[PDB]
Amino acid sequence: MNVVIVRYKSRQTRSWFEKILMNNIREALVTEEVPYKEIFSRHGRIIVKTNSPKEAANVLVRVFGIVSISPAMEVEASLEKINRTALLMFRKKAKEVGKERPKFRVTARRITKEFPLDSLEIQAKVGEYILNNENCEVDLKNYDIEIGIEIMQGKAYIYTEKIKGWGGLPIGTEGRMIGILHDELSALAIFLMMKRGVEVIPVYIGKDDKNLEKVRSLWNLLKRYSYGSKGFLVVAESFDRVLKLIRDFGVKGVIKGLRPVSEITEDFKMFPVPVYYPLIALPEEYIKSVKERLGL
Amino acid sequence: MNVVIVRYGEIGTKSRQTRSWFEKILMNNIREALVTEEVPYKEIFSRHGRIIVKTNSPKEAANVLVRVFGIVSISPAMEVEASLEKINRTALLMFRKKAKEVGKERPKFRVTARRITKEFPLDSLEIQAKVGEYILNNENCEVDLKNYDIEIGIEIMQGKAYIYTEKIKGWGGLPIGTEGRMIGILHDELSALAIFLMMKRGVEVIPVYIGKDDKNLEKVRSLWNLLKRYSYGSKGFLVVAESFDRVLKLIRDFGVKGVIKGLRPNDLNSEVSEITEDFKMFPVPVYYPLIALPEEYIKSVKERLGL
Repeated sequence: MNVVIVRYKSRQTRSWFEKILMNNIREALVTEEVPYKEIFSRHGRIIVKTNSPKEAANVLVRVFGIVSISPAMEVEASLEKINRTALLMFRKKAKEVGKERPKFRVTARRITKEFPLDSLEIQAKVGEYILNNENCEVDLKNYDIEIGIEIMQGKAYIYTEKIKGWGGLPIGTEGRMIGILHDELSALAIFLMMKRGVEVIPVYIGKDDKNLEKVRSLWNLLKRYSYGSKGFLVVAESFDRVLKLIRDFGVKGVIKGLRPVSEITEDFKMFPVPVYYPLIALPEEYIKSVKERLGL
Repeated sequence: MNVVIVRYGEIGTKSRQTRSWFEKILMNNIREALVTEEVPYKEIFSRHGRIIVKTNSPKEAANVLVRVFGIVSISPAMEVEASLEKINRTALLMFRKKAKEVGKERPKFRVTARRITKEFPLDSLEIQAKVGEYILNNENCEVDLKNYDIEIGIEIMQGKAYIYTEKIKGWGGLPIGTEGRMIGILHDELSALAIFLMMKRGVEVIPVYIGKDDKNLEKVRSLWNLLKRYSYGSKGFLVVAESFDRVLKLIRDFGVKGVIKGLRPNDLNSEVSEITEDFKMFPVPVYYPLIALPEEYIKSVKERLGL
């Protein structure tokens, strides 16, 4: 394989959404030591050219704004090369499935329409080619292998995996806020807001540093979902430092881990910007599903 | 005198901030202004809709504060215990000082009183009548509510009376910082005026020069030096960006919510391509004060600035 296909309402225009998302993808790969040659957005998708597609994919699953990810092989769009590459990918996957006669299907999509054959014809010819070289059978309902094919600007992208991303919005597309971090709950609140496209500056309040080591541990976990932001924990010894942080970095909101009025009234007055409580405002079922996927 | 009365807030005006934050931000800018100009002062506080600056250099403080946005009017004043006796004698003392400056045998005057808090026994009109009678009995003068050479102002708040004869008009607008932060592309007099107009609307502006260390930069630094005298509350440092990538970096790093340009209708084509292009090159909204704000208003600003 040589690339990773990245598939993705926002207050950002389409072009800025893509530029910010590509920025975050770039920062994630650099931070996690995954090599890549290029990153570009064309015809609604982002292509990351890299010789470490599997490693890249694993990382990109944590980048908000991404719906699905597909490690893949990019080849010249010719029936000959598409057939050979599709068979090569099928055999690698078949080896992993471990069945003598795996069920499969082919799914092709012409992003751009210059290729002379339509999706149906591509799927039929590729299926016939595979059927002539491996013991297997076509099954459109239940299959062990799915050969996906996307053709765009004279290139064919062939894959067998469609990894689900976290969805949400790209970090930085919905502004910048500070997140008051002190426990697992406040940490979850920060995660839920980053998924909403908010760049968060985590802050630990207080001179007393007994709970600081524990907090740094929490941030180290959250950091893996913060690509695009500086991701530096700010320790504020007193409140004047928090207000200064808000002013100096153009913060537009404050996130707290309050869970389900008095504190809310007091919060409203002590902060010069709106305070958000994700654990209270968002649907319980949604939060539940997020916790479940995070294994909490 | 021993204080400066700072008045703010005006009907029909909208501030995204609550009154409390509006006042804290304004006091912050007032402190920055006085400290920058090295004007001594003892205290600065906000009470009952007014900001009081306790200082033995009231005239000097007042002249600096004229350049602080969000201020409607400024009055150097004498603070005294709120007793009719003290109010009368201080009012006469200040009236005489002003009358000497006016230089007329029989100046026209009026008294304007306000009970900010309501503990004083006499209402505003009673105070005006009594103080006016005191002055009329001790000086050759005449009451005239429409045209007057002298106005004796009296504000009573929490047992203290603030007496003044001067009421300096501020620039109005909103305190710098109450309406967010934006970068202002500075390159000429027009863009400088554009920035001035936005700061007046309470926007903290980071001036940015897109270019190299040339002669136009020297010209820009001098433009910024003039604008700086109206930017108390912001960092107020000119940023030189060698390329557009540095501008985007600045926007991201400082959490800028908008970009200000000095574009005029006279610089656009029927397709306003520069506007549509601007919309695409910047990740945040771009504002054009010289196009969006009324013509007569802009002229008034230029007139007051002597441009």
